[PDB]
Amino acid sequence: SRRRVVITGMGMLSPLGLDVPSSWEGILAGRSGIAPIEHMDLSAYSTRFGGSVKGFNVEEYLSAKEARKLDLFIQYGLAASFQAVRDSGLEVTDANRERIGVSMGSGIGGLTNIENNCRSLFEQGPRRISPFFVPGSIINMVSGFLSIHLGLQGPNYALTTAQTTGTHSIGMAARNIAYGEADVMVAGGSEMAACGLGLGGFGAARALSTRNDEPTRASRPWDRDRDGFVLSDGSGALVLEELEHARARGARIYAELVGFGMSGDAFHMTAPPEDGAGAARCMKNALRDAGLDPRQVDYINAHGTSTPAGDIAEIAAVKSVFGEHAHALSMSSTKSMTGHLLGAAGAVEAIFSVLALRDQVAPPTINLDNPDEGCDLDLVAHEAKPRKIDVALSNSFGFGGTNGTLVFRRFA
Amino acid sequence: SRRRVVITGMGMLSPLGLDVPSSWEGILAGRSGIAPIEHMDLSAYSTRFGGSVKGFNVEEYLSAKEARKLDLFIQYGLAASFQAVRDSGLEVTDANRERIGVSMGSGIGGLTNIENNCRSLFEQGPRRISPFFVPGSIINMVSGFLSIHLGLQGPNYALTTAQTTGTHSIGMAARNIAYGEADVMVAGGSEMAACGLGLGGFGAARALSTRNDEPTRASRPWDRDRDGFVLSDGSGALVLEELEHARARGARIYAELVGFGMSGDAFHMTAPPEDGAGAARCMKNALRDAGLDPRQVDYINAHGTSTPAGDIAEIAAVKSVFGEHAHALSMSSTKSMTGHLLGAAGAVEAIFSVLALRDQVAPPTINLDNPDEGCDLDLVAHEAKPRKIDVALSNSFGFGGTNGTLVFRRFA
Ligand SMILES: CCc1csc(-c2cnc[nH]2)n1
Ligand SMILES: CCc1csc(-c2cnc[nH]2)n1
Repeated sequence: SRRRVVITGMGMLSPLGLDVPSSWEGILAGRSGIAPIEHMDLSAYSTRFGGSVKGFNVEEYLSAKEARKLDLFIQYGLAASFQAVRDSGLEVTDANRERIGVSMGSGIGGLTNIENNCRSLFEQGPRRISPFFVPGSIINMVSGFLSIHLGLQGPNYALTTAQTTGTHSIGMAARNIAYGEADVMVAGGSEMAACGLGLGGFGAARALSTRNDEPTRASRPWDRDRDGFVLSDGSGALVLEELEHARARGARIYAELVGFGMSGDAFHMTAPPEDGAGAARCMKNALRDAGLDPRQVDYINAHGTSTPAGDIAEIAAVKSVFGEHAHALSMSSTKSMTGHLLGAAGAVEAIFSVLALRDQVAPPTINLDNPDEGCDLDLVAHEAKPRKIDVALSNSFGFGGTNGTLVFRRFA
Repeated sequence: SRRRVVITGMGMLSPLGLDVPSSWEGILAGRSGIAPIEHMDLSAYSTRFGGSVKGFNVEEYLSAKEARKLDLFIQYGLAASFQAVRDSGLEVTDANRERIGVSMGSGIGGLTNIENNCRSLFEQGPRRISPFFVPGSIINMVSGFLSIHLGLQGPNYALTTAQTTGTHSIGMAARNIAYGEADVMVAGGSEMAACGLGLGGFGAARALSTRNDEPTRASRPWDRDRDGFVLSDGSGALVLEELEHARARGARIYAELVGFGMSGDAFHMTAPPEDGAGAARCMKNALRDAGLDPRQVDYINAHGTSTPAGDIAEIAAVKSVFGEHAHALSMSSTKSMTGHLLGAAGAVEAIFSVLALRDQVAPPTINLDNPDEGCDLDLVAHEAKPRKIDVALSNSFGFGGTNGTLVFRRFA
């Protein structure tokens, strides 16, 4: 029968920090992680900035010899996973290793490595493709390499659901534990799509902000002057654990994961429906899963991508789900500061939602100077808002009309 | 408790055929689908052959315009999915659309598209990258496009577990139905990695057979002269359905899906452990899940990739799990004919396992001329074997030590 699931460990690389506390400090201070990209020449690109991980040292985690075989998205996913496992205090043993698994996903995976090997193939020939090209690039190898390093013999998989990946990964991992397929899961996502194909491909779709002369103001969810998402890099990982397992070992519990929803829009390959119907169906599924009155929801970490259609669809969905209570909760987009970590967005935002519960504060939506028509909820404009939060919801939406919602609450 | 899950629809593209019955006819005749790769200069490559899908007409499924937006692996996944939904007879309605979902995966995703957009980026710059590059290349777009086309509003996601993808996709879709999150799921996988990057990437790891002179003899699982796997393309999709739902509409039921196992080896990034410990745990997990004794297993569709370490690991795992029953079951590798469809392998091999139950026949392992040291099981060498089959297993083992096992049972 269905078991309860708690969060005992969290790990992160973001444009605001090389771990959770440093990232969260930036979040509560309203700091932007967005800046012109230094790692490549983007003069021919319509977008030349994004949220880079600054000063990442893979030799805090892995030997340089191993690191050279792995795409940055794998290095970032392992860094966050190692932080989360360490933060949990969990000891992996012969007695429990079969009951500990991993589900770390990515939206695009090892695009930098595929681009670099494509350059080798086209300029030199196939004999110059790396022997490590496949295992160092494919999405499942965060889960794979983490399992090999820590000896995790539980369910081992990866999701890829575009901008919903981190949320789906965490929800499905919670279901694994709920249904008894595992007692512990490391789950989240990682992304590093800031290569020519990434910036060029999102640019060709005209999906990205082109505010090159003011990158920190580019990401402006629900602002009338928003012009698309800001592409960002990093990773979030959480240690999910069955409640009685966590209690038995005296784990520190950050919060309980009480609800998960999925729904497909079935609307459009890339565009959300303007009325937010799929996001509303997804939140309702999650609230019913959590056994909640919708009025219990205090804080929503929105998807909040800073796209014209996406941001207004989310307002419509929250009004439709929460009715008059939509005016009482606080909703913010931390993408205002981090940008959009794509497959990692739902993982870092789940962490921010848990910390909103720990610290009783709604992170701000920075840059919300002039809320757009109908964007008249409490969007926590400009500055963090201390408030009562018993229940927090984290939403993600993605290409293919794929929706996820996670519901977290305080654990006493 | 848990609901029962049955297979009511199947669909396929393979190197043997453009649907299930044509593919299955090839399988039972011992036909190879392996041939030198056409319309592609492989002069500089150490492998020049593989399993291509021959004569695929995407305009039976999509307009030319919608097809131009999608990588071949998405086209292939959609073709198998549309076939499987047609084969099931299911009528999607306003009353059931929120209960029908999709989980179609891929191991490597849109390499062909990435390669062609790389060509444009390197030659001409980013402004030649296609606007549909990102949504037309990402792995979750088979689930995305299928849900949009058919109006499916249930759980919408995509697995990517390398060579285990199709097995995990089907198993986790079965869990969605068993635990009441959906009544119907379309599940499986698709792959088209026959680009420079795929043949070059696997070639750089020396993982592929280089038997260019005799492509049809290259895939020879458990044969002492095997020299690695054969890269193949295509897709498999199954309609999974809750039993009472299938019975209420008078569905034709092929078989019941009674068990699903997952395990991680935690051993090596590409190589399985010689003793098959991971595969043994995963099969035992799947049999425990099904409430079946190893003695009840009649037929195993092996992973059987034709790699030195993989094939011998599977013999060891089967001897370990089945003890005095290990010789009584029949175990075959259909990859002897199809080659290795990577993330689609588990999907087309779940279908072949279901048809083994329908037709009471074990498909052959062709090319098994000289079984290797210790390969003395009933590997169905050379010719199909009519026999009693009540319980059939399908195994997949992939990069990162990721394992999956499905258990199917006759339904009457
Ligand atoms: C942690 C496992 C690992 C990292 S890089 C690697 C490897 C490289 N060549 C064989 N194996 N294994
Ligand atoms: C406790 C969180 C944390 C910060 S840095 C870190 C780590 C784990 N392994 C190397 N570094 N864990």
